[PDB]
Amino acid sequence: QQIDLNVTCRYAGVFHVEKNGRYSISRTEAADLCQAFNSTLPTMDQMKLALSKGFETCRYGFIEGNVVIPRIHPNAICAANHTGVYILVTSNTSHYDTYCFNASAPPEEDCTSVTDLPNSFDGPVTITIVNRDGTRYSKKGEYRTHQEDI
Repeated sequence: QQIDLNVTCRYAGVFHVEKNGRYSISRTEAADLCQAFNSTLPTMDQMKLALSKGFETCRYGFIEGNVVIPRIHPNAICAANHTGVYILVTSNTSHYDTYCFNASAPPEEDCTSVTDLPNSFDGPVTITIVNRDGTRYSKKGEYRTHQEDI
């Protein structure tokens, strides 16, 4: 088994994780994935502070309670040109990326590489963390606690 996790810089501890290059994370997998990073699903307040420090993506992802895209610059193909924390209102479907919040991260922008998944558990999957600069870390383990996600 192989899982790739592409991660962004952290902004006030908040970062984005995309699994396997496609929208593929359920709400329960999202929480378990953040836990593997010693992190939690961000609150809206945490995500607003991250936005204010420079965080934006062009991908839907879970926070606690909603699915969002943080936007700084208006772009027609990202969140229908909105700025701010854009909240997904209407969708048929259930699988997105996720955001995670690590309280121990630096207070502003941190673009250093992520080099561990400190709270993954014993398991058979090769999990690879891929940073935007291409640097990679891999370990054998598991993070999904719900059978329905596996």
